[PDB]
Amino acid sequence: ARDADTKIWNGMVGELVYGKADIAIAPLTITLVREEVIDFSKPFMSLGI
Amino acid sequence: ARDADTKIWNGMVGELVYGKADIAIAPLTITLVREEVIDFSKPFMSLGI
Amino acid sequence: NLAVLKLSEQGVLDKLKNKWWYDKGECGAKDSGSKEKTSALSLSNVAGV
Ligand SMILES: NS(=O)(=O)c1cc2c(cc1Cl)N[C@H]([C@H]1C[C@H]3C=C[C@@H]1C3)NS2(=O)=O
Ligand SMILES: NS(=O)(=O)c1cc2c(cc1Cl)N[C@H]([C@H]1C[C@H]3C=C[C@@H]1C3)NS2(=O)=O
Repeated sequence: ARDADTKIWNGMVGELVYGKADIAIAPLTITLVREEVIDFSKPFMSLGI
Repeated sequence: ARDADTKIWNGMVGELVYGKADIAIAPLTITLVREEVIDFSKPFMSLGI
Repeated sequence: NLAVLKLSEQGVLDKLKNKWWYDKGECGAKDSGSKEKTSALSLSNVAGV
């Protein structure tokens, strides 16, 4: 997730935001706050809380 | 769908390909061959046959 | 974007999901939920009588 007041995305987000990692095939959830910094394909498996 | 042997999209997808429409809020199923001519958003409702 | 739709079209996602969730039915109720035992009456059943 992002940091408060500095927007530092850690974790698997910042690996793609900050140019570290090239692609991420992983259980990652399409949100609203993630489309602004990275892009997602069409979803391949559905779920819920 | 496309016509046999001519690749002429009738129906609503042809209305987006041939410049006659602008957007299609509709019960429209994301297939493969519809991706190569017109863009889709993320899915909003899931179903099956 | 064009690749994940091929796997959705050809059921490869279904095959992988079956392999990694349903072929490894291990614990209890999934396997033994459709079997039958006859009876043997013990005293814990009939006590209030
Ligand atoms: N039954 S499931 O959760 O494993 C599952 C879920 C999905 C699959 C395929 C499977 Cl097998 N592909 C769909 C895609 C197909 C087309 C329609 C939406 C997307 C495009 N997304 S999905 O709805 O996320
Ligand atoms: N239960 S359903 O089919 O009506 C349905 C199906 C979908 C919904 C919302 C609903 Cl209510 N939104 C999802 C999107 C929302 C976010 C999370 C995945 C995608 C992004 N697409 S979806 O999986 O197509």
